[PDB]
Amino acid sequence: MFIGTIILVLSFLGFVFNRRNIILAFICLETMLLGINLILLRNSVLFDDISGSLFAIVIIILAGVESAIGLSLLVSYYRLRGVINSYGI
Amino acid sequence: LPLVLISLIVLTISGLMIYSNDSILINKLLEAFGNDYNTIITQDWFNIENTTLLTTIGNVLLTNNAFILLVLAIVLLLGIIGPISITMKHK
Amino acid sequence: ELKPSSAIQRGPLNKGGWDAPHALHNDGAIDRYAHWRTFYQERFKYTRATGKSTLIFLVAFPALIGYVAYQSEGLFEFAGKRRGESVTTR
Amino acid sequence: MLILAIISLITFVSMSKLSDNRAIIRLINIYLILVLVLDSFLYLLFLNNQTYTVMGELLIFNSFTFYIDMLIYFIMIVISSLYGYNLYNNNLYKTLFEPKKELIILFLINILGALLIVHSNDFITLFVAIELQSYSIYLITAIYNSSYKASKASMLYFFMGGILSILIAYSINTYYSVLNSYTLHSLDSLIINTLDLNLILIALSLGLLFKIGIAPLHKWLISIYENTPILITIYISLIPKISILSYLVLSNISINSLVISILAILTLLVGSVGGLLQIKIKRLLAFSGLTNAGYMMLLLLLNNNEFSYLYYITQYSISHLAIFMIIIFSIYYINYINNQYNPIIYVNQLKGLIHDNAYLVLSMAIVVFSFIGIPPLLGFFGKLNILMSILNNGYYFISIVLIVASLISALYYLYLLNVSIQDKNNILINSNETVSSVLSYILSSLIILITFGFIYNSLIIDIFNVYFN
Amino acid sequence: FHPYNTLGLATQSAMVGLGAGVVAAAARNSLATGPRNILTTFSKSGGVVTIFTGASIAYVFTYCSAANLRERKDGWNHMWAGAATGAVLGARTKLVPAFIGWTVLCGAACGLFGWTGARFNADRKASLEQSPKGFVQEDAHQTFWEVVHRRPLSLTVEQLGEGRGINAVPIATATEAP
Amino acid sequence: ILLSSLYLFNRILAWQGNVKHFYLFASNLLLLFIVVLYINFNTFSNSFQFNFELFNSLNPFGLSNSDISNGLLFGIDGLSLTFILLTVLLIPLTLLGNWYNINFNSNLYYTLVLAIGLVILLNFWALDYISFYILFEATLPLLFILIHIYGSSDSERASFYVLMFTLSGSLFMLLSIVVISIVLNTTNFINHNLFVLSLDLQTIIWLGLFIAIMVKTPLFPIHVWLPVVHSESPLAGSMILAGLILKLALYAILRLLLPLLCEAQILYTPMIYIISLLTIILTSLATLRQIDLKVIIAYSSISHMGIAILGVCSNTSLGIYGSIVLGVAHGFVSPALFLIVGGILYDRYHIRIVNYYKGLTTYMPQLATYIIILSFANIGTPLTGNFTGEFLSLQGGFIRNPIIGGISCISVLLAAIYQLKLTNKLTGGISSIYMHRTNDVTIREKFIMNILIISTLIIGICPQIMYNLLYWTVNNYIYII
Ligand SMILES: CCCCCCCCCCC(CCCCCCCCCC)(CO[C@H]1O[C@@H](CO)[C@H](O[C@@H]2O[C@@H](CO)[C@H](O)[C@@H](O)[C@@H]2O)[C@@H](O)[C@@H]1O)CO[C@H]1O[C@@H](CO)[C@H](O[C@@H]2O[C@@H](CO)[C@H](O)[C@@H](O)[C@@H]2O)[C@@H](O)[C@H]1O
Ligand SMILES: CCCCC/C=C/C/C=C\CCCCCCCC(=O)O[C@H](COC(=O)CCCCCCCCCCCCCCC)COP(=O)([O-])OCC[N+](C)(C)C
Ligand SMILES: CCCCCCCCCCCCCCCCCC(=O)OC[C@H](COP(=O)(O)OCCN)OC(=O)CCCCCCCCCCCCCCCCC
Repeated sequence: MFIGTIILVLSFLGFVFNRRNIILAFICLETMLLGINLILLRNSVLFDDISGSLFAIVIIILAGVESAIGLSLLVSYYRLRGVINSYGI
Repeated sequence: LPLVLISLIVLTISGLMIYSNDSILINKLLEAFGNDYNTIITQDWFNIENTTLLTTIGNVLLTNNAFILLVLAIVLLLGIIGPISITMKHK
Repeated sequence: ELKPSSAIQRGPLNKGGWDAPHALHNDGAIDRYAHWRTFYQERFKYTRATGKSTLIFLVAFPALIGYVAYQSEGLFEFAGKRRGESVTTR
Repeated sequence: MLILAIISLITFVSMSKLSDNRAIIRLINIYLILVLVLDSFLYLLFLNNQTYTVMGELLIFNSFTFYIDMLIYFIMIVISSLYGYNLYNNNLYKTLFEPKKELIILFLINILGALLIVHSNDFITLFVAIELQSYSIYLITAIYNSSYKASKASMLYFFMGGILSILIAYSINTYYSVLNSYTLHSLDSLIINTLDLNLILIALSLGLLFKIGIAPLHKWLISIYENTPILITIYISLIPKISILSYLVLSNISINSLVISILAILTLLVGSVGGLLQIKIKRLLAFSGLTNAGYMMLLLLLNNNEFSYLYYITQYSISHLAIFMIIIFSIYYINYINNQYNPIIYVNQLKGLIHDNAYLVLSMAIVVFSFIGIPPLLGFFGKLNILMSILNNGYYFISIVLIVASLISALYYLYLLNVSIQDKNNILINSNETVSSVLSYILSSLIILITFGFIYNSLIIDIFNVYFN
Repeated sequence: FHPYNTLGLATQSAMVGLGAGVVAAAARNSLATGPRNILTTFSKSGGVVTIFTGASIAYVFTYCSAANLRERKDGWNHMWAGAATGAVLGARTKLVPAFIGWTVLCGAACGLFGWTGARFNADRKASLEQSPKGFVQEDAHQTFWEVVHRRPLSLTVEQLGEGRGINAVPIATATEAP
Repeated sequence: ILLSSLYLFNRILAWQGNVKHFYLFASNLLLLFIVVLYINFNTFSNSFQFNFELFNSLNPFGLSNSDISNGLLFGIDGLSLTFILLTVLLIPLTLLGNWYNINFNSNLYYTLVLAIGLVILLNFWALDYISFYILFEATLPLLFILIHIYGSSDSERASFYVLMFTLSGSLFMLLSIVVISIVLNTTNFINHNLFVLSLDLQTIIWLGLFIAIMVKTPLFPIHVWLPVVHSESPLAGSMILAGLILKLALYAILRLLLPLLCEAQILYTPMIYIISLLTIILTSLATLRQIDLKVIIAYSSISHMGIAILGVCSNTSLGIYGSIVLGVAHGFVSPALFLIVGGILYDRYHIRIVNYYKGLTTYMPQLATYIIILSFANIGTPLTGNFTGEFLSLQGGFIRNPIIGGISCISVLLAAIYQLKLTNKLTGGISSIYMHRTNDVTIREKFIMNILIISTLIIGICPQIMYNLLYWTVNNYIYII
């Protein structure tokens, strides 16, 4: 499924070849999840099957919690150093 | 750029091929671009209720898969307790 | 601020014993010779001579013995053999 | 019992002061023990290998999963003892080992995620459980946030585990797109013959397996293990490995996989050779974990793997706990404390441990020889069962590589004992403070299991024959 | 045994080695430190493309050539192929002891690989788990994994050969008088 | 009893503080007990006699009285009784040979030595492949610790060699034992000659067993660990390693290999003869250029083991009897030579370099006489068990292959050369300038040496005295149609 697949692949490449900042890594994670959900929802429509949409809903909730925890981790990392380097990890 | 190009081609092609069921690899890739046809949308009259996607999701999430909802409640609990644990300094 | 517990009392490690008089008068030259001979494997290198010895004893000699031992297997029987009888079986 | 403990603990800890931490942990410790001894009898349900689907076919309970759950409970009991009980009562040890307010809750939630992974019968259950365990493990890695290394490790964990979680999700959704199903139960011999699922199922296997750090994606997890506080490292290098490996063993989705064969070989080679030049204790133990992961990876290539996997994972868990406990016990005898999160860093700091505590070094010797595989220690019988399994199924080259890796990793296992039995110049005469009775008893029980467990081998096989056949 | 087509199979190997070396060069270029441009990837490759290509040619060509010449398929062909591959890889040392060491030791490791079946996973049908095992029935031929209580003496004479104690007739029976 | 005897041990330790008198007493009782067993051993029967099973599921901590055998089996026939007698003769002497020279942490040292002895003794009782393998490996960590803590200057490298080489061979033996286990679903030695595997599978299983044999014997070309390990070991380690542990390999050939893989063994015998002839000749010649006394003595054992191998693989009754007799005689004489070089000379002078030693006869005539006697015993002078073993082994080897055994007859000369070259310099010439005069041999040292010499002389004059335990054995393993 084209749009989801392209979004996932390009987001993965952006994550991997990121040499600019850490926020790009966070964004690439979020958008890879978006691409996966798009592929899933198209298949859910083509099968007329609720299982795909149920999994997509769960994916959305988990992406929210993962975002919250990832940004908490980033803030805890910031607390000791006061800055994020372009290699900040 | 070299690695980006090789990875682009390989990952895109493989992500289109994982969907096929043909034994031959070239046919696997070819099926990806194989929707030259329109789907025929037809009517029937067996659904008398006004049930939409949201209603059906609620129906399966709260009855068939209630366990998944409760585990998700635990995950949200984690999304509260964890941030507080590492962003707040007690005492 | 991170230090081992003050409660610990460490003394020296003495294995004890009676120091005997030194019955051997060590020769440094002999000791150096013995050290060179004992740890020769640490300095070995593959040259023409050492390689030739390697080829004679680890390759050639085993091959000669093996040819002999597989050619002569079952060939001889000697017990009570008489005149005119063959001592070979093949 | 676990869910109840998590709810009660959140409430109780919320109403408790930071000085109550250890007390609270002690409470939960005894609670877990009680659950293990009063609820054990439920094993009877699985007589003759009866399998139960539960929760509208979301969960699967059998004798294999029941055993894994008991093992995880036992591990949690041992590890929580290390936070609830002080090794010594002096100021330095208060500084070295103090439990955080929320750590016990994070441990219990992570254990829940692991147990749900083990029992997962549907892919939505698997993904929710995997994310529960992953998020918990990130927070556990981060909760000691005064440490620079721990915070950096938590960030690295978050990002690599997120990429691998994405790979797992994509695998599951490709499986759904091919079969309109979310359960492996829909796979039959006819379906496997008819369709090519190999790429999908191996993608799922690799997504799971890179999360416990097999080669060639081993360095990031080894870095995280090195850079966490030691009492965190004991937990985070064991529980995920057990949960993921147990799920893959029970799922049997990679039988006779060429890709898994090659990665298992690479993992054995990398784990054995890459441990050789290590000078830090935790890096050495991490490479040991990598090699033992390769051993267990071999069992994903064959059916009827349950006995050899259960034996190996049990004895390995026991040995891992024992070696970390021994390293913790040796902290009292070292000259130089490197920092408050990792009081001991270098193998050379154990030099002459025999002159300070001889029986600690005897315990170390037993554990090291078990890792090497000397009979009649448990490690020998684990390796023997694995060899029986793989040679029954024709994996000859891999059996030779297994032998070679065992011999190679013996060198870095013997490094610990070697430095530990050398001489040191200033040795201990007396000390007024004794190490804790509770933790010493736990360590001794582990040592005794490693030493004398073989006595029960035939009895164990007899029971296994009636609960797993 | 019908022959391998050494030329075509070896050309295929050439292509695959070149591709794999190109990929390794790209990865090497991305993972390194210091300034790096798009043309330096082969400049700072370390000759990795040549490693891949030369190993591919040596192994596949030698394996096919030895198999065709002996008209057999077994581990010995892989021993020869590994010997040639080790020769290629040890040429990079530029030292005769190291060249010899690579030759013999890679040849031995690949002979060990070929002897086990020349595979990393298993041949499932031939394995003990998928094979007739245990004690054979009445007078059946013994197969690889099967066990008997007595083998036929004719089989022993054929396999071991006559001599040094192996005889077609037991001694006491043959030396009985009438 | 066990409770009471443990109390006895505990109180002795509390009051004396040195465990060694108790260990000497326990080992002497063990020897007496084995002699009592020999008294009640039936010789007109080729069946295992004093059987017991351990760790059965019905009685994990007791003896098995069950109708299903799933524990570890133990029992003895005449062959195993021979080696058990050798073991219980040797153990107290290995305790007594270190009576005075171990001073720091001596309780641990004696515990390690006695444990190694007991493990070997149990190894000779094992009646199945797994019990045999377990007791086979269990000595390695004990030896590692003993050599590492109580060895000479190079003892770290030595401990690592003694662990790693033996583990290396043992793991290929383990492959073979696993294959036997899964193919036959049985592992015991009582009926394993009743199972006839296909010739191909036999040929494969043989390789693993023989790699382990090659490292443990040792044979050329994987022998180079033994001189190092012998040279750096403390005296009890050397005595056990040369007198007992090397005999486990010969026993393994008889017990584990020949009854099960008979046809493959026939097929492989010429390769064995190649390896053994290489061992004999090359190690004998390599001994001529050694400068360490203990290394020279260690190299001697390898050549004698080669002769024993040639005997035991000869497919003749004389060859197998000669191999066993040679094993026993070597177990008498080699520990005596190690006692001389690493117990008497080394405790007086703390050095092993040959250049330092010359003309010991002047101040120590008794030690010189012992050296001469043990040297001529070691090179197979008749009326010594060494001569009987070597002569019968060479007879069997010559029958098995006339050319190979005929060439093997040069070992008489080669052994004479290296041994008498050492003793000539040790006894003759003027007293060395580098060493001061010390005491001649003590009463304890003379006692040990006298025991060993009398044993080798008794079996040298009348080797037939072993036959009542071995006459079934010399027929149990030959394969003739
Ligand atoms: C201590 C040193 C360890 C190293 C030595 C191990 C070497 C293992 C080799 C031996 C062995 C495994 C035996 C395992 C036993 C336990 C394993 C031992 C421990 C393992 C650590 C592998 O045999 C392999 O040999 C290779 C050649 O070298 C072949 O290479 C390849 O060749 C080409 C492909 O066609 C390709 O071109 C290429 O892919 C390679 O070139 C392989 O295909 C072949 O499978 C033999 O097993 C097999 O034997 C055969 C007939 O014997 C059995 O079937 C028989 O059928 C009738 C006749 O057929 C008989 O009438 C019948 O009676 C019997 O039923 C089988 O059932 C099976 O059992
Ligand atoms: C009074 C309540 C106490 C119970 C608390 C148990 C806690 C488990 C904690 C840690 C795990 C340690 C190993 C568990 C033992 C396996 C039992 C079993 O036989 O395992 C079998 C399955 O064998 C296997 O797959 C292989 C297991 C591999 C074991 C490897 C270690 C062997 C050495 C252990 C020596 C035994 C020490 C005894 C000391 C006298 C499952 O047996 P089962 O599922 O029918 O349950 C048993 C009935 N039960 C619930 C009442 C207990
Ligand atoms: C850690 C290494 C691996 C450990 C695995 C193995 C551990 C074994 C532990 C040692 C215990 C074995 C020795 C005790 C068992 C023998 C007890 C016995 O009674 O033997 C039974 C046998 C028949 O007796 P029964 O059928 O009852 O009839 C009697 C009629 N009057 O009666 C007999 O025929 C007598 C049998 C004599 C056997 C001689 C045993 C010599 C050695 C004894 C102590 C060895 C201690 C070794 C310690 C180091 C660990 C190996």
